Amino acid sequence: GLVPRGSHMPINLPELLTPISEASPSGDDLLFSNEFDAIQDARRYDKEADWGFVVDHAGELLRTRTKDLRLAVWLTEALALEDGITGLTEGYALLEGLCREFWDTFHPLPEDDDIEHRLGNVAWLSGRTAELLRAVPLTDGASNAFSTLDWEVAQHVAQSIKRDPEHADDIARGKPSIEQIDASRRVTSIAFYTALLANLKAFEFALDAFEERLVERAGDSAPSFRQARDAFETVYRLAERFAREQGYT
Ligand SMILES: [Ca+2]
Ligand SMILES: [Ca+2]
Repeated sequence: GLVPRGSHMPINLPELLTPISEASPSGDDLLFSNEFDAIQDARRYDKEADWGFVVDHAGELLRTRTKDLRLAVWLTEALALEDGITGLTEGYALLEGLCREFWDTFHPLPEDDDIEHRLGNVAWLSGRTAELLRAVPLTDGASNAFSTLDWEVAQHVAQSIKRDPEHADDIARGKPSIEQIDASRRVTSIAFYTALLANLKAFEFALDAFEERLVERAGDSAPSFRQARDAFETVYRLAERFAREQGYT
């Protein structure tokens, strides 16, 4: 055929969760490989990250050569950065799948039964997921898209300008205003809000499933998702407020 539209090919969870071989379900540990190094380099930023490269390459290794929790965590982050909330959700579905199907074999394998160290990249992902959720756009209008973090910043700016009206120019410079966000929200479609609230609920479902699988598998050594959950609740409450203001039932 001719090249498919869009930036990456469908990630294909069935294929991602198919064992590499019957003899070695998770394949070998590929940390030392050229392909793994290239992924690590692509994600490095102060150098800008190449998130598209990460999606294609981490996905390629997972589908063909190895089941690796580091790669799955990195693919989750890169999908979130490339695709938004739905990418974060697909990543969490993959993580849950790998813990369900490959607990005994996925790389890195445990050393001295240090399950905590084995899951360190997952523990990092909780904090990272809070950042990613707070960057999800709550508007798409007037040549801009504003996040939860943007709303909080705009609130903080309005407060500081009330306290310090002499420096209002410098306080407001290069930061969102409340009026600006409001105007962007006013010309954001209903369709945008349907999908945001649906996409947020599907994220919550994936987070719950992953956490549940981790209590089963890891017990006392399960990473916390408290940061991620606290963020989700802030984002969803704002999302629902903006939708209702815009006429969403
Ligand atoms: Ca790119
Ligand atoms: Ca811990």
